[PDB]
Amino acid sequence: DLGYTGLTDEQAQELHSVYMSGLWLFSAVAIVAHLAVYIWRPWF
Amino acid sequence: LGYTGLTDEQAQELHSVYMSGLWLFSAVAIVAHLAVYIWRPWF
Amino acid sequence: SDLGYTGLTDEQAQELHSVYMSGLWLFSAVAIVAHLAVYIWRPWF
Amino acid sequence: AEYQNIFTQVQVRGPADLGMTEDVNLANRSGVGPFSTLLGWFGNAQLGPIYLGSLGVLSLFSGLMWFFTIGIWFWYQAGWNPAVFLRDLFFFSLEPPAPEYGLSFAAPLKEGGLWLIASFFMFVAVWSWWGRTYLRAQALGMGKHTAWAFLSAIWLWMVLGFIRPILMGSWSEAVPYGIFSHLDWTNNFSLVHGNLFYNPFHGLSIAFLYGSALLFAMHGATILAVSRFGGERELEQIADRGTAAERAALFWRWTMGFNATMEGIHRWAIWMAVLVTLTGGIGILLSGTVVDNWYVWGQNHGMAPL
Amino acid sequence: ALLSFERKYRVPGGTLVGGNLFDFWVGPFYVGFFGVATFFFAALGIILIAWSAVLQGTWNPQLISVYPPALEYGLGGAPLAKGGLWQIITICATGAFVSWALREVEICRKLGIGYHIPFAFAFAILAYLTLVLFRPVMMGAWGYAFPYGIWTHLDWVSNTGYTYGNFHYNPAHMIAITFFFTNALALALHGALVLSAANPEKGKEMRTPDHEDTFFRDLVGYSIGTLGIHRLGLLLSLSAVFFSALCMIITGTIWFDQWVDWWQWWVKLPWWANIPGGING
Amino acid sequence: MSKFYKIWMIFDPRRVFVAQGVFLFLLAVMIHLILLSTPSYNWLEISAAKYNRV
Amino acid sequence: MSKFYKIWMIFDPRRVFVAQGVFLFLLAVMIHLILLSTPSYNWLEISAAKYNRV
Amino acid sequence: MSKFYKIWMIFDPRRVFVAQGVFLFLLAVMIHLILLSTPSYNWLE
Amino acid sequence: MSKFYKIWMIFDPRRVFVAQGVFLFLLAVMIHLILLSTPSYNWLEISAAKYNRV
Amino acid sequence: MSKFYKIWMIFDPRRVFVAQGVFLFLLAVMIHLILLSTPSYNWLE
Amino acid sequence: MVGVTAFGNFDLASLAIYSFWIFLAGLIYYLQTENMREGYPLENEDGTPAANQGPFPLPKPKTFILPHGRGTLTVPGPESEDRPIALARTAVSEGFPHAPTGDPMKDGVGPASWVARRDLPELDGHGHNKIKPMKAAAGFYVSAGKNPIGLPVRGCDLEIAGKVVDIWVDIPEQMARFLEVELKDGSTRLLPMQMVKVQSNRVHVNALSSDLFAGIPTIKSPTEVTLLEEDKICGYVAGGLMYAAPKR
Amino acid sequence: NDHLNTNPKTNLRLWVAFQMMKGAGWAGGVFFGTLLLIGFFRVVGRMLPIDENPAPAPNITG
Amino acid sequence: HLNTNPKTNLRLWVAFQMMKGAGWAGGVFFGTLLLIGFFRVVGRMLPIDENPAPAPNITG
Amino acid sequence: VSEFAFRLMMAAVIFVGVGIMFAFAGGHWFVGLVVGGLVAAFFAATPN
Ligand code: BCL
Ligand SMILES: CC[C@H]1c2cc3[nH]c4c(c3C)C(=O)[C@H](C(=O)OC)c4c3nc(cc4[nH]c(cc(n2)[C@@H]1C)c(C(C)=O)c4C)[C@@H](C)[C@@H]3CCC(=O)OC/C=C(\C)CCC[C@H](C)CCC[C@H](C)CCCC(C)C
Ligand SMILES: COC(C)(C)C/C=C/C(C)=C/C=C/C(C)=C/C=C/C(C)=C/C=C/C=C(C)/C=C/C=C(\C)CC/C=C(\C)CCC=C(C)C
Ligand SMILES: COC(C)(C)C/C=C/C(C)=C/C=C/C(C)=C/C=C/C(C)=C/C=C/C=C(C)/C=C/C=C(\C)CC/C=C(\C)CCC=C(C)C
Ligand SMILES: COC(C)(C)C/C=C/C(C)=C/C=C/C(C)=C/C=C/C(C)=C/C=C/C=C(C)/C=C/C=C(\C)CC/C=C(\C)CCC=C(C)C
Ligand SMILES: COC(C)(C)C/C=C/C(C)=C/C=C/C(C)=C/C=C/C(C)=C/C=C/C=C(C)/C=C/C=C(\C)CC/C=C(\C)CCC=C(C)C
Ligand SMILES: COC(C)(C)C/C=C/C(C)=C/C=C/C(C)=C/C=C/C(C)=C/C=C/C=C(C)/C=C/C=C(\C)CC/C=C(\C)CCC=C(C)C
Ligand SMILES: COC(C)(C)C/C=C/C(C)=C/C=C/C(C)=C/C=C/C(C)=C/C=C\C=C(C)\C=C\C=C(/C)CC/C=C(\C)CCC=C(C)C
Ligand SMILES: CCCCCCCCCCCCO[C@@H]1O[C@H](CO)[C@@H](O[C@H]2O[C@H](CO)[C@@H](O)[C@H](O)[C@H]2O)[C@H](O)[C@H]1O
Ligand SMILES: CCCCCCCCCCCCO[C@@H]1O[C@H](CO)[C@@H](O[C@H]2O[C@H](CO)[C@@H](O)[C@H](O)[C@H]2O)[C@H](O)[C@H]1O
Ligand SMILES: [Fe+3]
Repeated sequence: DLGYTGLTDEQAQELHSVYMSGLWLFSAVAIVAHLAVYIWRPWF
Repeated sequence: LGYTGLTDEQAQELHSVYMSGLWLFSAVAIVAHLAVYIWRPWF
Repeated sequence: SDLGYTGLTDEQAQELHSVYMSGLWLFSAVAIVAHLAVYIWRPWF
Repeated sequence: AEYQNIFTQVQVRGPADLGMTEDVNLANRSGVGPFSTLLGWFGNAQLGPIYLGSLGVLSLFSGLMWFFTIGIWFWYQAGWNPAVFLRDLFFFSLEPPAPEYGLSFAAPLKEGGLWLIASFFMFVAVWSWWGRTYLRAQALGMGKHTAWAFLSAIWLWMVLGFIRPILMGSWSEAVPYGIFSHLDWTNNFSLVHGNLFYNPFHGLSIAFLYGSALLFAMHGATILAVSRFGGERELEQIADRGTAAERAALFWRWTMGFNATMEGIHRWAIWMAVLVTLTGGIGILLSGTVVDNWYVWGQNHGMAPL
Repeated sequence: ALLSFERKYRVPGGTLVGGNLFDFWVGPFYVGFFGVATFFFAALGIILIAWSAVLQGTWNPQLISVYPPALEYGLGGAPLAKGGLWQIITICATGAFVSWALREVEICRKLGIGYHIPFAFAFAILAYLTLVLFRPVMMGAWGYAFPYGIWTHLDWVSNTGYTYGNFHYNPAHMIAITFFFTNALALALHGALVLSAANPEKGKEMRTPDHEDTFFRDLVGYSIGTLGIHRLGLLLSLSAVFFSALCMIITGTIWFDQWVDWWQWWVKLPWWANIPGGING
Repeated sequence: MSKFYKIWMIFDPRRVFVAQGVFLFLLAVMIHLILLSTPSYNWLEISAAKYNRV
Repeated sequence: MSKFYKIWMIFDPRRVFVAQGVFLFLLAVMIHLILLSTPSYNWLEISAAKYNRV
Repeated sequence: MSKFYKIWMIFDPRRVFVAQGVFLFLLAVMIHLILLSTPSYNWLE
Repeated sequence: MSKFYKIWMIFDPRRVFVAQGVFLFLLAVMIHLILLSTPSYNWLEISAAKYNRV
Repeated sequence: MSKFYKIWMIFDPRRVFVAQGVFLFLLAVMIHLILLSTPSYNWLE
Repeated sequence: MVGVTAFGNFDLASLAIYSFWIFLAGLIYYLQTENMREGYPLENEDGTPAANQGPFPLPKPKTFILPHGRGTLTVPGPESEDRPIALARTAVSEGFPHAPTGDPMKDGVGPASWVARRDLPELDGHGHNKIKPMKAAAGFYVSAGKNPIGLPVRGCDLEIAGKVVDIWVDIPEQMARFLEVELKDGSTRLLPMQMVKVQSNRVHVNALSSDLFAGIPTIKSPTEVTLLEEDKICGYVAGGLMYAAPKR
Repeated sequence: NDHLNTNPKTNLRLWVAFQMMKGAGWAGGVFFGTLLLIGFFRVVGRMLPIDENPAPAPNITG
Repeated sequence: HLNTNPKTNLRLWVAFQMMKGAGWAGGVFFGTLLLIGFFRVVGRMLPIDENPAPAPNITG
Repeated sequence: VSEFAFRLMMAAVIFVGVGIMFAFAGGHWFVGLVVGGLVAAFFAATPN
């Protein structure tokens, strides 16, 4: 479509899927650390 | 019309996705604000 | 160049101004609602 | 490495340049002196000629008398001992007369009259030198910009030594002719008038001194950064704008949002430099004569908590 | 809008970070990665200064101050109201200055010019860090830094300068002041000389670098040359800032007493230490 | 009133939109700060007092 | 509001997106620090005093 | 929402990933310093 | 009076418009600030006095 | 250390790296907890 | 002490400070207007004048009289980049880079840009060529430092491109401006000395690769160089920092 | 592992992680260099007669 | 389709395998820690600690 | 490393050494400093 970066739709889809997989993994790791710290010493 | 070299269909799609992000962001903020207000209301 | 230093036409200017007025009025209405909510909450007069 | 053009890596020497002559009186001109390789690693290694007109010789004679008078008084303070003279050289002072004499010339020679004599010498020397700079600009048909830029510092000097003592009614206010004596005069001036930091014109003078340092760092760095395009030749870049002038303009256009020209940056430079002494002279003039406590004044004008 | 000659220079390249993500111009400004960083830091610093103003209870621009933490916090954190806002604004200011310098590096690369300007700016940045990072840490307390107020930071200057007597006797201070004063003199002379050459007496021909060389040889018997004068200006400013940061890195870390007593070492030289007569004899 | 669209015959809409956005945000911030500076309207401590959160 | 997509007929998305991102993150840090400055909403100190950690 | 992949159709990912990496590391360092400055969280005693 | 339009024959409309806009905003802010500084017109403090919020 | 490369003639790296990562992480956790257990290093008070 | 206030706290010091505020506003206006004598009025990226021109009006024209009948230069005035600028805008909107259409090092755009200066030599105060080669100058010699004649010249790819033959010096300045370099084909190219690292055994050039010294613009005369040629040479040499980069 | 691999998805994940690692590693390098610089200044202050000749507060606490 | 050079991809593959091993080990450890925390949460929520049971074992 | 750079580092180190030596031998730090500065300047000014 716009093609400001020379990326086809399917290439963008594949890269975005990989990026969001890593994002969810990182978010889950942070959530687990947050719950562990909250149990150890809550901030609320 | 004129500058930015965009079409009405491209602009419509771009605004639609931007509004999707806008409402997702606004909703997450709203839920955060309600949780905080339950925790320590400011009014 | 009073016929447009910016090169716009009287047709494009009409539509742009209409949409800008729409946005300005939406913003102003939101501000009015917020002003009245705060005024109920703690009036300044 | 990458060359930065801070030192000349190759020196070249040729015929002695005796300079031009628009309306110059060739008679007073000197002859070319030696050549300094060490100093040529940074700039023109040639020395001389030196023009010696009528205001020039007047200035030389009066300055010789002023410096020599201070030197003789310093020797007197030394007990004529060369070892003391080289030991207490900084601590010497040709002080002004004490306040009970006021503005009177009836002060003993050992008690400030010698200071009056040396001050007359330096006054005459500096004013004749200003006339000298103006006349040397006149002979070559150039603008008198250096004369007025000098007049700014001359006015600060006159306020410190002449105008303010007259207004205060005593020569005791003026600056002594010593190394640490005038440093102490500065610190004591600040303490007496209550934190000269709160003098608005002292603040302005510092703003323009900091601005002179900032502006010369900026201009020197800019010209050296475009010296690869012949940026040094500023006059020709004014007459015939090259890629150096355009790149220098665009750097600051893209950095700051606005820029100078190859000519107007020097207008900025001269004004930034002369405002230092202009505002400084105004501030010193107001001190004591109008405001005796600058911190209380600041309190009354914002600038400080009540 | 662009200058009449700008378009041939507005080409891609030279960016250290990104390369097309942040390669554009907002108005005249070149926005890069570091342009974004410096805008964020500067906007945060300004907003936090205003916020600290409302916490202070003043809206006088000349009365707003943001003080660092007290000497009791040492080199640690602090509540926002006590000294924390000052620490955050110091973070923002350091980030903004560094991002500004790196954005200048990008602009230099895009224009194919030397990197003298960002280097000369790094000198000022390191003087600032000497005042807010190096000296406090070498002293052990963030309260030895200056507040962010127009007139209160002069109070910091005065109190520090009098903690050691008359600061005029610091010798690094002396050389820094001589450099500053001669730099101002050099700037005045350079501006005046170039303006005099470019603007002749009246309605006559423009002068030449030989003409200005001639003027300054007829004035003081010397001329440093148009490359030499810019070298000298850059050197004078940078060395003034260097010896400024030097006079404030040895003060309160190496010398602790009144600086005037320093000059005693010369007058007590054994050969003439005990001669009668003179100021100190 | 009904012919103010002519304003876009004088000023580039991009320049004016950026200028107006900056001005509006700064004005909103300054009014919020004016209100938050006065103890009468500092809503944080108002709520802290009304709930004994001191 | 149905024709607000025309805002993309004025501004190239690339500059607007970065401007908005900087603006929003600036505002977020701004408000978080505002709250962390007042004693009423400094959640760190609230949790410290509630659980008697000093 | 399922069109968020188009953010990569405007911004070059090769640079956005580096930007995110530096951003996240800076933000983590920030929150760690905020906690360390807190008396109730200064785990380095 | 009825021939005041010819001012636009001697002044560029764009620069005059921006100058008068910034002038008007500065004057408005200055007057609001003068009023806010004066206690008899600080409407915030007046409202606080009316409703005994201190 | 020259000849140690022959170790990859013996064991498949695609599994050895996973096994070694597990080992080193668990060693890290053991050391962390051991320092926690002693009262002079427990950083989680 | 005249500490008397006319009104409020307005004493003589207040009069002085407000007078200086007024004077500083006037001086900043004057300084900014004096700096709008080049590159104005502002133009759109297509070359037409832009809608906005800034709050500062353009100043009145001023005329410089060049010393040797070169003509009267009036600034400000009409301006035009009278050369074929070969760039294509990457975006329809303003404020985006213009990509080079071709070889930028040869088209003279970007960091390789050059200005159409006067195609006449640079005249000193004596009416002679300001810069001339070492031979053309009478009596000029390497007074100190390394003598960079006959030394190999090593490009950024670490391959020799030629040998230094002569130095072009400045008559009223006595400064070493240019190095003359001979390539494999026996022709001479000029190098600004600000771009060369004159070592003990070689004269390194980080700007240009070895297979670019022949791409340096040449000179119509072997003894006189005009401002146009100097600008072209300098622009080409400095463009290699960005464009000759991929070849080390 | 080098000649057979598993899938281009692994190469894409590795490339994205490599880019983010580059960013975070530049941030880490600059941060750790600042920490080293401040540590050097502090340790030089340790071995100096400071803390035996302390100076008073140069500005009020505020 | 653009990627990087194979040599850096080898370091990337090795680090990815090691990070996968460390990640699974961390997932196990943190699952156990979260389970311990959940039992701690339900224990604190319960009326326990108003009825501290005595020590079933000697100090040892 | 240019000839001048090597000469400069050598000048600095020789200045430090002879300054220490003449400070101990000469009875004061000033004599050592003056001798070191003088010799180092005379060394660094002279080329190779
Ligand atoms: C404790 C002391 C006070 C203080 C007391 C004063 C006093 C008193 C004065 C200043 C003045 C100034 N102060 Mg203060 N100042 C303080 C703290 C500072 C700080 C700081 C960071 O703390 C800074 C940056 C400054 C900076 C400044 C300058 C901006 C300004 C000096 C201008 C100048 O260059 O004159 C230098 C140039 C001249 C004096 C004129 C020289 C030119 C003439 C023509 C000389 C002729 C030369 C002769 C013919 C031959 C020369 C001899 C040969 C070379 C041998 N001050 C503190 C608060 N300050 C001066 C001023 O004007 O401010 C209002 C001034 O009088
Ligand atoms: C804009 C403000 C700044 C400024 C500007 C400024 N100064 C200036 C000028 C300008 C524009 C000049 O045009 C003028 C000048 O000539 O500069 C080179 C000058 C000048 N500023 C000077 C100094 C100076 N400027 C200072 C400051 C400043 N000047 C400000 C920072 C200071 C400080 C900080 O204190 C000083 C010390 C001089 C170099 C010069 C003015 C010289 C002058 O008037 O000389 C008169 C002579 C005497 C009173 C004593 C002469 C002593 C000699 C030893 C006499 C004997 C000579 C001997 C016989 C020679 C033999 C030669 C033969 C062997 C060939
Ligand atoms: C000063 O302010 C305080 C701290 C007081 C309070 C305010 C805090 C605020 C406002 C903080 C703002 C935080 C924000 C906005 C955080 C945003 C975080 C985001 C969006 C993070 C996104 C992360 C995305 C990631 C990490 C994606 C990673 C994806 C990959 C690395 C892909 C490759 C990896 C794969 C597929 C699997 C794993 C394999 C390897 C080799 C890593
Ligand atoms: C001190 O004063 C305080 C702070 C206390 C009070 C002051 C408050 C003020 C002045 C607050 C101001 C608040 C404002 C103006 C907030 C505005 C918030 C907005 C506008 C937020 C917008 C969020 C938008 C988001 C999160 C957008 C998401 C958009 C996307 C993900 C774009 C999607 C586009 C893609 C993926 C590519 C499109 C490409 C094609 C080809 C379709
Ligand atoms: C100390 O004194 C204080 C501060 C206390 C009191 C002083 C207060 C003062 C002086 C206040 C001044 C206030 C003023 C003058 C406020 C003016 C506010 C305005 C005019 C706000 C306007 C907002 C307009 C908005 C938000 C409009 C948005 C419009 C859109 C988003 C629509 C976009 C339009 C498009 C896309 C046009 C379509 C174009 C084409 C070609 C189809
Ligand atoms: C400290 O000392 C104090 C202040 C206490 C006492 C000192 C007081 C002093 C010194 C006061 C000095 C007062 C003076 C000198 C006042 C001078 C006032 C003047 C000369 C006022 C002139 C005003 C002229 C005005 C307002 C004209 C306005 C014109 C228009 C509105 C029409 C616009 C022009 C048009 C449309 C022409 C365009 C037509 C064409 C065909 C281009
Ligand atoms: C309660 O009792 C206490 C603890 C108090 C005291 C009693 C302690 C006792 C009972 C201690 C017993 C100690 C013993 C028996 C220790 C034995 C230690 C040994 C044998 C250690 C051996 C270490 C050998 C190593 C680490 C060898 C490494 C070799 C390699 C990595 C070879 C590399 C192989 C490659 C590269 C591939 C080979 C393939 C080709 C084609 C070359
Ligand atoms: C071996 O040594 C010999 C004897 C050969 C020569 C050595 C001489 C030496 C060592 C001289 C040392 C000189 C020094 C250190 C001078 C220091 C001068 C300083 C620091 C001056 C600082 C400020 C001076 C000022 C501001 C003077 C201003 C003077 C005026 C503005 C003119 C004053 C005019 C007055 C008072 C009225 C004149 C008019 C009549 C009718 C008397
Ligand atoms: C800045 C450039 C433009 C300058 C303004 C143009 C006019 C030039 C002359 C104006 C001088 C008068 O300016 C005005 O002076 C009076 C004198 O009491 C000041 O006085 C006011 O503030 C001071 C200081 O807080 C109070 O102590 C005082 O009670 C109050 O009257 C005003 O704050 C100032 O605005
Ligand atoms: C970098 C160049 C300068 C180097 C400076 C380095 C710091 C000082 C180094 C020398 C330190 C020791 O140097 C020596 O110290 C003794 C201290 O009693 C001093 O010597 C002094 O007392 C000693 C006895 O102790 C007497 O014999 C001697 O007559 C007297 O001058 C001198 O200072 C110096 O002779
Ligand atoms: Fe210059």
